[PDB]
Amino acid sequence: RICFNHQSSQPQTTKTCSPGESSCYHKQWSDFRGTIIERGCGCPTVKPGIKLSCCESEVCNN
Repeated sequence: RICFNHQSSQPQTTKTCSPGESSCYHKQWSDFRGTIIERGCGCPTVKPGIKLSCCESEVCNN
């Protein structure tokens, strides 16, 4: 699996996941600085206040 791993609207970058990892994620939240989007391999735990979206296809997390 290859997923996007760039933050917010920055130039696109990808990451090759570890073997057997089939998911990618897109996490979004707000802090005092602004709205942040983080992307990477896997499907992390749902945390309070954080918006998380997981998908299971190549570069699915734009």
